[PDB]
Amino acid sequence: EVKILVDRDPVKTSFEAWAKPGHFSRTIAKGPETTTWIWNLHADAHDFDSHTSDLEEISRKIFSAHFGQLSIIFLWLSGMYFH
Amino acid sequence: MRDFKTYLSVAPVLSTLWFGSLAGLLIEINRFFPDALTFPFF
Amino acid sequence: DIAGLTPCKESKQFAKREKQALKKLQASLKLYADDSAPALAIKATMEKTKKRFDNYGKYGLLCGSDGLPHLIVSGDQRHWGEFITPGILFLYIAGWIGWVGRSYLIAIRDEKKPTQKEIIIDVPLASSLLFRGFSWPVAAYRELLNGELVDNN
Amino acid sequence: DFLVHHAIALGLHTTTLILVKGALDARGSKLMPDKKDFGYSFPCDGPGRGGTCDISAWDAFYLAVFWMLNTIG
Amino acid sequence: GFTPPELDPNTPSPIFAGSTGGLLRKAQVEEFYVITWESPKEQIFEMPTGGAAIMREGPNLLKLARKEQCLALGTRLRSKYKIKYQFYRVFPSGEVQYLHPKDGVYPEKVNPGRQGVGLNMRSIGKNVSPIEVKFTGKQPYDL
Amino acid sequence: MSHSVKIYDTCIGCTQCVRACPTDVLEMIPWDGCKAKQIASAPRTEDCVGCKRCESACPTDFLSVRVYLWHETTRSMGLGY
Amino acid sequence: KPPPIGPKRGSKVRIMRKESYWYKGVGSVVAVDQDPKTRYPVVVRFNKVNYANVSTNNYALDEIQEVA
Ligand code: CLA
Ligand SMILES: CC1=C(/C=C/C(C)=C/C=C/C(C)=C\C=C\C=C(C)\C=C\C=C(C)\C=C\C2=C(C)CCCC2(C)C)C(C)(C)CCC1
Ligand code: SF4
Ligand code: SF4
Repeated sequence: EVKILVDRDPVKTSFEAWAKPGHFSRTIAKGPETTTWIWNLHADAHDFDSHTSDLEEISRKIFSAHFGQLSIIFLWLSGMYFH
Repeated sequence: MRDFKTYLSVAPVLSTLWFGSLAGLLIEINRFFPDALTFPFF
Repeated sequence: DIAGLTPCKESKQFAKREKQALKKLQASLKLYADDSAPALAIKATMEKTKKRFDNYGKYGLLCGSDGLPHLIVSGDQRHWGEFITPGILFLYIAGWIGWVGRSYLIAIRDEKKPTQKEIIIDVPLASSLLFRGFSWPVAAYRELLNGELVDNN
Repeated sequence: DFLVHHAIALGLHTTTLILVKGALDARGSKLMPDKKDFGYSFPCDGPGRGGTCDISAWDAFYLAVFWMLNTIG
Repeated sequence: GFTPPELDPNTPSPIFAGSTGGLLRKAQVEEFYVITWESPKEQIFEMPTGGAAIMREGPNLLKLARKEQCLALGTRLRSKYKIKYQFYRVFPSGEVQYLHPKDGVYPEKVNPGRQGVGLNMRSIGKNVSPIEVKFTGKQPYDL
Repeated sequence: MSHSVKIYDTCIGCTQCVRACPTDVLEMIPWDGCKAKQIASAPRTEDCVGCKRCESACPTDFLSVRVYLWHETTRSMGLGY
Repeated sequence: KPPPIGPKRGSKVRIMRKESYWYKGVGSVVAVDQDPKTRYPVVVRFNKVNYANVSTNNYALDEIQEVA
C-alpha cells in the first residue's frame, strides 16, 4: 500500500501568476484599494492553509518550499566555502 | 514575455533595479571623486 | 578668519591630525612586506589621505581650534561651495524627483484602476516623464502662475 | 551646540505637533467625526474602521509626554 | 400573542466529564443562565467553557455563567446542527426570566409588535455639542 | 447603569448589526424610512458588553448604531465570576 | 405627471455632510428612491473606499450639491 503516488503535470509553469500579485487568495487578488493590501500581500504569502482547503496542494507547496530552503542553504554553504 | 516584463515592472523589482543603479553610480562617483566636503568647481 | 577660525591650509592642528593619521597608517604598514597586496592597499590609503588633506587645505575651508574644518552656512561668498551651491544642486534634483512623481501620478489619475499603475509601474510613461523634470523650475513656476500647481478642492 | 540645538528644535516641533494634533482633532476627525461625544479620555472606538487605538486627545497627551521627556533629557 | 415556554427543571443534561470553566460563586449570589434545546440525534458538540460534551437525544439543558456563553453555544447549534434553542436567566431566589427570543422570532428578522428603544430621528452628526449639555445630567446622545 | 446603544435614522435596514451581537442587545423592528422597511433597536442594553461588533458591521458613511461606554456592571464587564 | 425627485442618475454630486468620509468629495448618483417616506434616497457611489472599505452611501436632498 506504501507506493509512489504521484500525479503528472498538476501546475503549469508560467509567468502569468508572476504578473498578478496576491494570486493565491481571493480577497487580495482583486487589487489594492488601500496601502494595507501591500502588507497583507506579505502576510498571507506562505499561509497555504488559508489559500486552499485541500491538504494535497498544501503538502505539495510545503515540499517545494522545503526544497527551496534547502537550495538557499546549499547556496549559503557554497558561499562560505568560496569565501 | 509580456507577463515577465509585467513582473519586472512590479514595485520591488523595479525599486531594486533603480536603487542598485543609483547606488552603483554613487559608489563610482565616490571612487572617482573621493572625500568631497565642498563644491569647488565654481 | 570668520568666527575666529584659521584656514585649514594655515592650521598647525590640521597638519598634526594628518601626521597622526599617517603615523597610524605606517604602523599598520610595518607588519607586511612592501610588495604584498595589503601593503599596496595601505599605501593607496595613505596617498588618498594626503590628497584629502591637501584638497581640504586648498579648498578654502576654515579649520577650528581642534584641527577640523568648519562649514559656514551664513551665506558668505567665500564659502558658497560648502552649503549654498550643493544646496541648490540638491534642490534641483529633489524638485526633479518630485515633479516626475507628480507628473506620473497626474497621468495615471484618470484611469479605470489607477492603483494597478502604482503597484506595477508602467515603465514607458515613466521613462517618457523622467526628463520632464530637467526643466522643473520653469514648469513649476508657470503652473503656479496659471493656478495649476494647487487644487482648490 | 548647533547640532544639539537643532535636535532641541526637532523635539519642540514634534511635541508641539502631537499636542496640536490632539487639540485640533479632539472634537473629531474623518475616522471619528463624533469624538466630542465620547469625552476627553476614552480608550478607543473598537477594532472597526481598521482599528482605533489611541484615538482620543488624552492619548495624544500620553504620547507627547514621552517626546517632552526626551526633549528635556 | 406569543407566550414564553416555561422552564422544565427535569430536563436531562448533556454527557460531560467535568471542567473547571463552569459555574462559580457568581451563580450562587447572583444570576446564572440556562440554555435548553432539542437534539434530534445523539451527537458531540464543543462546550463554550472548554472541552467537548455529548448531547443526548431529545431535550437538553445546560447551565452556564454568562449570557454570552449561552448565545455563542446557541449560535453554534443553529449554524452547525440546526437546533432551536432558548435560554433563560435564573436568580438565587428561583425567578426565571425568558431571555433570548423576546417574541418567539429571532431578532435578526423583522417581526411586528416590537417597540423602538434608543431610536434617534437624526443623523449621527446632528448631535448637540457638550457645551450645550453642561451642568445638566442629560448626555448629547440621550437627547 | 449600562452602555448606551443608540440607533439613528441613517440605518439602511441590513440586519448585520443584529447578527453581530454576542449578547442579544439589538433587534429588528418595522419602519418606513428606508427600502428595507425596518430599523434596528436596542431594548436590552443592560446586557451590552461594549464589544462594538455591531458598529464594526454597519455599512453607512458613519455608524447608524453607536455604542457609548458608560457605567459598568458585572454583566457589562464580562465577568463570569 | 409627477416628475422624479432628486438628481438624475449618473450625475456628479457634492456631499456636504460633516460626518461623512467624502465630505468635500464628489460622487456619482446611481439611484434615487421615489418613496416620499425614504429619508435618504440619493444613492451615491464614490471612487475611493472609506475606512470600512465601502464606496457607496445614501444621502438626503439637503446633503447633496450639484456641480458643473
Ligand atoms: C533514505 C532516503 C531518504 C532520505 C535521505 C531523505 C532525506 C530528506 N528528506 Mg525524506 N522521505 C523519504 C526518504 C528519504 N528522505 C521517503 C521515502 C519519504 C516519503 C514517505 C520522505 C518524505 C519527506 C518529506 C515529505 C520531506 C522530506 C524531507 C527530507 C529532507 C529533510 C532533512 C534535511 O533536509 O536534512 C539535510 C539532508 C541532506 C541534504 C543530506 C543529503 C540527502 C540527499 C540530498 C537527498 C537525496 C534523497 C532522496 C530521498 C533520494 C533521491 C531520489 C532520486 C529520484 C533522485 C532530507 C533531504 C523534507 C524536505 O526538506 O524536503 C525537501 C520534506 O519536506 N522527506
Ligand atoms: C538664503 C539662505 C538661507 C536662508 C533661507 C531661508 C530663510 C529660506 C526661507 C524659505 C521660505 C520661508 C520658503 C517658503 C516656502 C513656502 C511655500 C508655500 C512653499 C511651497 C512649495 C511648493 C508648493 C512646492 C511644490 C513642488 C515643487 C515645485 C517641485 C517638487 C514637488 C512639489 C509638488 C512638492 C540660509 C541662511 C538658511 C543659508 C544660506 C542661504
Ligand atoms: S444599525 Fe447598522 S446594521 Fe442596523 S440597519 Fe442600521 S446600518 Fe444596518
Ligand atoms: S457593543 Fe456588542 S453587545 Fe453591545 S450592542 Fe454592539 S454588538 Fe451587541
